[PDB]
Amino acid sequence: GSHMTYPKYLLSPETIEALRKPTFDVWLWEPNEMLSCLEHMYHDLGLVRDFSINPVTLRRWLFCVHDNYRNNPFHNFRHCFCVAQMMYSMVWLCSLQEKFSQTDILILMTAAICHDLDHPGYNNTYQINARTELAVRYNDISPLENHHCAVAFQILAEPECNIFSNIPPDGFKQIRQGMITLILATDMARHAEIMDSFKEKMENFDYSNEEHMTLLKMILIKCCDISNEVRPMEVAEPWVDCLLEEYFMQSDREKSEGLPVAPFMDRDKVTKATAQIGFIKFVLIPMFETVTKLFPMVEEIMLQPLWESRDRYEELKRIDDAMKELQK
Ligand SMILES: C[C@@H]1CN(Cc2ncccn2)C[C@H]1c1nc2c(cnn2C2CCOCC2)c(=O)[nH]1
Ligand SMILES: [Mg+2]
Ligand SMILES: [Zn+2]
Repeated sequence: GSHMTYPKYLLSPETIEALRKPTFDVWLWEPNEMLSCLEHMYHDLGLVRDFSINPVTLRRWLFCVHDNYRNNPFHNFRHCFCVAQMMYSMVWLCSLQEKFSQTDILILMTAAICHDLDHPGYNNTYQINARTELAVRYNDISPLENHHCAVAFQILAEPECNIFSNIPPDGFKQIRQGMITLILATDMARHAEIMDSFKEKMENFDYSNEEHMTLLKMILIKCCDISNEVRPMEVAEPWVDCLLEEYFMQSDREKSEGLPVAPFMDRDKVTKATAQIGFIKFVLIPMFETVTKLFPMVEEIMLQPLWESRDRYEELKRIDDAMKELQK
């Protein structure tokens, strides 16, 4: 809708606007356009202003982060973009700038971007069972999440990537601690533990209680991380196949190496529909239900697409099961 054509990395006013909503089609963009989107978020949220981030350093940092993501079917730079874009959408939807400080927004955004750095495409169960260098280094304690974290701080230690260079040491330590808590909280083995702790605080929630806010930030990063099904069907659906592509690579390797295989990774046991029905019903919907108690606007924007998705996979399951029965 402009008088002349601008290159892809110069985001159109329409893209800038659409970027604020969970309906944003994450598939339409090349890495350079996604990098421009992430950069806009830091300026738009007032993070460049409030933390005196050098605008060039922000770009170098984002480019370095992009480079440290692997070309995996799921755990890649586009996934990193989803999580950060969903976080950014949640800041607007939930009016997080009213409830959280700029330091908290910075932690939420930086942890969302860094949460899966250098992911190898094989989960913690593979690392542990195969006794990999990562499992040995981290003593079987969230090896991947600990690594994503370490890589995040290794990038920030490079002077041309240090977006925190103008932040006083006390501020840096505060951001570092918060980011470590958030990235480590993305380990799904801790889901029930984190959900229970949050629900316990939800009995009488306090926005001025640091412990309550830490748990809310952990729940927010967890929400964003597994949020694909909140997105429109056309955007959400291709992500399941990407994850299954990664899971099948792992189970094949586990079979070959004589290691235990998880049923949800077994090509003959798992179906996209049955895997998604369960995940939506027992992981996604209950998690977003607890958030809705604090942010009532999350029901219409995030629970409604989850209900629609659950109902569509139930339809797909009826057809898929009948189809798979003819195949034998
Ligand atoms: C098709 C996936 C099979 N999995 C079954 C399952 N059941 C119980 C426990 C674990 N998995 C649930 C499915 C699933 N996993 C997701 C999604 C998003 N992130 N993850 C994951 C969350 C974990 O970290 C990697 C991405 C999703 O939409 N579906
Ligand atoms: Mg992860
Ligand atoms: Zn992730």
